[PDB]
Amino acid sequence: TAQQAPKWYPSEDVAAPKKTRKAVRPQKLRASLVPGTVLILLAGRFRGKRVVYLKHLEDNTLLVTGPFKVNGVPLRRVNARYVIATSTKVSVEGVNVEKFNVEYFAKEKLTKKEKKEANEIKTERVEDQKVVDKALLAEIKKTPLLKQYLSASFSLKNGDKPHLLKF
Amino acid sequence: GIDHTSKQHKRSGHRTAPKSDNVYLKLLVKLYTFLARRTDAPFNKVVLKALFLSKINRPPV
Amino acid sequence: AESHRLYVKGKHLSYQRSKRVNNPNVSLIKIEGVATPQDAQFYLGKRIAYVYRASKEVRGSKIRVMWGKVTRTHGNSGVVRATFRNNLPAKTFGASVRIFLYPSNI
Amino acid sequence: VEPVVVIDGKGHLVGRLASVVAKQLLNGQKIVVVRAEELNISGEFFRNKLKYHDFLRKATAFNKTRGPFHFRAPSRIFYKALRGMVSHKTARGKAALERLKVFEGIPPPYDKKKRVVVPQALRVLRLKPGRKYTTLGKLSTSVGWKYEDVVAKLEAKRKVSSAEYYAKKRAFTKKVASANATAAESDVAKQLAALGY
Amino acid sequence: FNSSIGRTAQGKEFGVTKARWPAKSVKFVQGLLQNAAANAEAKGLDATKLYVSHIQVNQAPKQRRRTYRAHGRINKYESSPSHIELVVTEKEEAVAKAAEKKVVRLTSRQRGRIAAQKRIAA
Amino acid sequence: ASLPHPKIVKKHTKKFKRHHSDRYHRVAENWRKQKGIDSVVRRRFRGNISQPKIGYGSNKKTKFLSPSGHKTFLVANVKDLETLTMHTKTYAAEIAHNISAKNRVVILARAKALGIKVTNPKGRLAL
RNA sequence: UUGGCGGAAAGGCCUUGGGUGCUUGCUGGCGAAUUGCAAUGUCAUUUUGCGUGGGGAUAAAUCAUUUGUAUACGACUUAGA
RNA sequence: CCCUGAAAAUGGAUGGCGCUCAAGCGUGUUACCUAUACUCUACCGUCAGGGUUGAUAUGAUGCCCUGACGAGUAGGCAGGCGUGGAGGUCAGUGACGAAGCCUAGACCGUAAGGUCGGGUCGAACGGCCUCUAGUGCAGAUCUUGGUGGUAGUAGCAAAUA
RNA sequence: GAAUACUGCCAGCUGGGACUGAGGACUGCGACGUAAGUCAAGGAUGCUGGCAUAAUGGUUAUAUGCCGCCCGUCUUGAAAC
RNA sequence: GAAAUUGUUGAAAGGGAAGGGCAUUUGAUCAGACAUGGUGUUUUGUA
Ligand SMILES: [Mg+2]
Ligand SMILES: [Mg+2]
Repeated sequence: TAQQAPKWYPSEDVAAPKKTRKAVRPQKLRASLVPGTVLILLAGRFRGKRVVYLKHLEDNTLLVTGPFKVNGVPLRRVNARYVIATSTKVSVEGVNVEKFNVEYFAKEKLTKKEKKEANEIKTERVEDQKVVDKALLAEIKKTPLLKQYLSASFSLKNGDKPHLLKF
Repeated sequence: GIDHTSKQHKRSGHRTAPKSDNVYLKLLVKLYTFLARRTDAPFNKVVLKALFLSKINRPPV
Repeated sequence: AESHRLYVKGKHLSYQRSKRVNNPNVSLIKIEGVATPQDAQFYLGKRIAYVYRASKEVRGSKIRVMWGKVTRTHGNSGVVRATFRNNLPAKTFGASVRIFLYPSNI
Repeated sequence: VEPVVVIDGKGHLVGRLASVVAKQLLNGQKIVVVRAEELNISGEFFRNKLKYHDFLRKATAFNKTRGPFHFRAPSRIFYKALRGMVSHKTARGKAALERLKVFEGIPPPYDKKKRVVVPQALRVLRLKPGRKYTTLGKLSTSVGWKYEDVVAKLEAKRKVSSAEYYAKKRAFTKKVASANATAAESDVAKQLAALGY
Repeated sequence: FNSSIGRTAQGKEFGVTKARWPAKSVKFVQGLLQNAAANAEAKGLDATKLYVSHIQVNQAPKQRRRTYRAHGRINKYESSPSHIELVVTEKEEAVAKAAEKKVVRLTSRQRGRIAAQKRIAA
Repeated sequence: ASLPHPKIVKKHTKKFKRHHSDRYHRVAENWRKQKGIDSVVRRRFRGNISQPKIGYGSNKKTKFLSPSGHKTFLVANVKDLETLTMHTKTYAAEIAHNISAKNRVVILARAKALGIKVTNPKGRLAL
């Protein structure tokens, strides 16, 4: 023989883990996030754009919309750690956001065989967007320059110190 | 750093598990180490320590 | 507009060091604008990216990124300590580096 | 904050300016120093001439050509004082020192740019009134610099051209200030005043 | 192998200062060149595109004699002979083209960005 | 397909080389301790090579494990291979270097039938 | 495109005239999604090569020979359609 | 406090640059920098104290729980790695390629070392339990043999050509 | 007749940041609950995305920052002129 | 058919030595895991 033997073999049975003590209490959001707040998207595809916050979802995410007529941002969910809660506030009472949940946004995950060598939208999503944004823009038309403010992008100029800036 | 008041890592200096390779003696010390562990009698501990001893520490009687 | 910057500029000064022994695991970052630890406490926990270029295209890009975060303040003048997944290559002493505003508390 | 920082060297102290500038280069800021003939060194002119003669004595005995080089221009004196504070024998030190150029006078690349000062190296802010100081151009032409008068003539010409520039700039800014004052006290002016601008 | 040899004007062709005229080496090398050209015409080569593609010289075993030095001593007097080989080839055209396929890996964000560019422009 | 294990950590993945094995050709780079009286390596001066010691020892739950998660077991024939029949998730076979190709195909066939992993299933193979 | 000015390292600054594009000075209409909750998410300038098609111009140096104002050898100074 | 007293030989050293309401001297208050030191955690080893022969399956010198500790020349002891040969065993490997050698190719061990892949090659060799010794090299102005730099260098100039 | 400073205490509340997640059925001490039960109570789980390949990683060469004197020996003392 | 030492080719670096340690960039090179049992038969060689 090349190698002799081990005198004892280790057991192949896998043991069970111990009973954990990590329950899930819900997320306690920061105080500047109330529904109706204008946020600035810090990262993502729509970074630097100002959106309005509607509903706190189940997986600790924030439901936001542009509105899509203003700056082209659709109904979407974002992470609360990737936004800045500005002091600008509009009222979102009169919008029925209880339809949306975590199952409303499903990616329909792709198989490993389908490889995009070189290279669409839900109709339910597009009239849901058209229902909500026409209720938001009626609240936008009350105070002046909000449509222009939401259409314009946010960016840091020379001499802007974010530890001194108030949003 | 520790100001050591004793010698670190020193052996106890008392012989356990006797240096002989006698298999029947090893069976005997197995039996009496069971008895010394669990019968809580001092006799078993005494004879278990006496089983470890060398030849000059076991004079004939 | 003409500006699209959503980060704060900073400079990679040096490693954490004594007079004659350096430690590459902790880098020292000068964030511009801040000149005191009390103002530097705003930037703790923020992500830092060192963004550089290479000749060979790897996965669709010739631009490679090294990620890290701010951990604590350093000294009395607003220099911060930063840790990266892989340490900064030490030829970047004085190189520009980006401090992002996420994870935000505001 | 800036791509290139142009420092007017007039009225500055040599060591304090060099310790500011060396740290700026090691941090990665590009610095150009103009008007190097108007630097100041604290102390008597005779003390600093004696100091330069003590430096000038030092040379390699078996071959003076490989010894310490005693540069005579004020810019090269400043370069010596700054190379003393940069670790110049390493690649990081060389890369730092190639971010610096120091000039006597203000050359035509930089006569149309903006000059700054360093307030923690200014002589009027650092020295007690009454202490004596030197001028680096006077010391340098005492120890062998040949071009003190041609720099003075070029600086006189440049100052004449700059005053001709400044008269037009002052007239234009007085027109702009007049128009801003007359176009103030409108509704947009009062709204900007309420908002802080 | 050029230390302490004389300097000459004929090294200006090669940008050197130290050059010589090793006549015996030239005789042996040009004899081998003639033999290789003969082998090439025997093989049926073009005899006009030939360039010397390979040549190397390395050391043969030494040949030793004796030298007589002062106070009755013996030293060595050794010849250092040579093994020489050379290969002449025809100068051909350009070698090759059509490099590797270089299959690309893109994330979903990169694919969405390329699709967005292709949509947003023509 | 291996047994679950913690993350394998090597405390010192660099090879300990003898001092001046780079300097002299007569000094091989197998590790020898410096017993000299003035040796900077023995005296552990700053900036010199580190020495092997017991603190670099691998974790006992992680020791002798391949990156796949098995322990290598050398095999020479089918009877040596069959000893790992009930221990497939802990051991992986490695055919010895001196086994011929016409026996190697037999060992690979039997290991594929028994579900045993072979760490070198490419030696002496013709294509 | 007209006229100046600038030699310290000018190589830049100012100005005349017309063309053309934009204008968020003010008020409207349409588009954006799917990069799926972030991944620098790629927009800068430095050098070179190879193609087009449009201009522009048609040399010297070295070795070898010679000189001796030079010279260990190199180098130097001369001459030679 | 400063100055005179205060003179040595290569050019020169508060470490250097330099510094003058100091970056000097005396003194006080805070903040800050970092040692293989201290605190907490993980891992390795050592030592100590304990638990555990019950059935099934192995190893009771095993497995497990707890705590503390870790510098080291001369020197002592212990556990291991490697070499030539011998008894036993694997009905071990091998001309479908043993041994050897090369390999900024891979894996394991803290390490001595072990294993594999590729190339070269051509006839024997290995694992484990034990036995034995002419058993491990960088040095000894070590021994024998081979080879460098020096170096295409010193030089190959007495006896008329 | 008060306040405030200074010092000290709270088994007072609360925000940000960094490093660590060892162990592996249950057993213990507790807490909130009338009870069922629940819990932050003898060591990390839940949700999600990208990639599934040289991307992370290993090795090796180079570059950069800081450090690093030639080994063996005698010696109180060796990098030793 | 080893090493010292040498030639050619290839790659790399080089402002008064070279070599080393910790860390990372860059270039080159390379191993491992990627199936798993599975409701299931959308099935062919019908199990
Ligand atoms: Mg002779
Ligand atoms: Mg060696």
